[PDB]
Amino acid sequence: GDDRELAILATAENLLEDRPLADISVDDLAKGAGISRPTFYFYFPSKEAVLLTLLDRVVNQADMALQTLAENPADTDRENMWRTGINVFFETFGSHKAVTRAGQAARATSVEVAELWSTFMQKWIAYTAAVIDAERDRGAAPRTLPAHELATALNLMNERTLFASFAGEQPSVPEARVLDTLVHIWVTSIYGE
Amino acid sequence: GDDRELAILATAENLLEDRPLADISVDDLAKGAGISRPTFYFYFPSKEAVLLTLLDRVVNQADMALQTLAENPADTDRENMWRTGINVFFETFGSHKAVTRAGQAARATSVEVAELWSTFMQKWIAYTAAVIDAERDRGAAPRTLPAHELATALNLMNERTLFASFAGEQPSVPEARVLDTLVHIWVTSIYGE
Ligand SMILES: CNCc1ccc(N2CCC(CCC(=O)N3CCCC3)CC2)cc1
Ligand SMILES: CNCc1ccc(N2CCC(CCC(=O)N3CCCC3)CC2)cc1
Repeated sequence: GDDRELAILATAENLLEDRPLADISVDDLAKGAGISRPTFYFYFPSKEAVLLTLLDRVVNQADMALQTLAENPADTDRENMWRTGINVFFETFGSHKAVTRAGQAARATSVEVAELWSTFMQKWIAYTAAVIDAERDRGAAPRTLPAHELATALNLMNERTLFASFAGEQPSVPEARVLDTLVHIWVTSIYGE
Repeated sequence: GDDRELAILATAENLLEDRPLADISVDDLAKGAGISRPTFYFYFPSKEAVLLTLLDRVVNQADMALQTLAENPADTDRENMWRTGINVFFETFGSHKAVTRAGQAARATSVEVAELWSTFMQKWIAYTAAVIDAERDRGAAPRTLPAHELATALNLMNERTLFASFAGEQPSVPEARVLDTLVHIWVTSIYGE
């Protein structure tokens, strides 16, 4: 039962590494999963719904890893605390580049993809703002910008910068320099006066 | 001659305010410009080429305004110098929201749109890095990150943040707060140690 669904998902992820969703057919997905085209339609109504499920898995993987980090006590080294959190996103999405690339392109055409991304960005921005607020409460960070607005711009920067680096876009920060670049901007803007 | 081309462009910009490019037909563009469908094809091969020309005009408008600012002497107030430059982009793209929205969505499907955006982002990032380098040379800014990498991430942040604010995306920084938010992040990351 679930083995066929997982085979369809694993096939779509493998094919997305070599070509976009528009160049992948239902025949290609069914062939790779070792099933017929009508058996595919039992599990998914379209190749677009396969992508949505793949993105949902990657997004929940990053969210669960962040929750594991958030539940444990806070790092006493301010810079390190932010670097470890940004690293969760760099590693999770960076381990699924083809899904990340396809998922971002789908946001323009799919209401479901746009809604899924929006829900998780709101969660991640709210947590970021809560940590900035805690840093301000303990006197470690100055009260400069509204914390939720600052958190919004820094999360949007990471989204655009990490995904440009993974895709090797021109322009982009080299993947081997992107974590240090983002951490510097987060620490200086959060603690800087 | 040029009046018909300008009428097609003005019609496309007006129609993009109410619906996406996919929902606008060549008949709609020809009707608004007061021409026939075959006369339209004399000026443009597709509605996609009309969008490309609109984006080219907005991008050159922002670049020319930045060049006017760059040619004049530098502002003695460090924060203000960066705010005036970011404001060129906020005002130029913010005065053409429908073209900005459509142009960004087209980057995923059009090689020509992606190439045009890439060329101008490289120019704007290189100028940004040159100003950071001048600030470091005069001892006003510390030598922290490689200037070109820092410039890349800050320009990508502005692209994503300004365009999310203009589109009223969830999440986004309110349009009335986006300039102060970006300037704070630019100044703290450029001058901060
Ligand atoms: C106090 N607890 C430790 C702790 C502190 C900070 C965090 N962070 C939350 C995540 C945040 C990064 C978000 C990001 O890079 N993206 C890319 C695409 C969309 C969001 C960076 C800091 C996590 C745990
Ligand atoms: C010393 N001369 C005065 C001077 C100093 C700085 C500037 N800047 C160049 C532009 C830069 C902003 C770029 C930006 O917001 N975007 C949005 C979409 C793509 C690029 C901000 C600072 C301009 C003139």
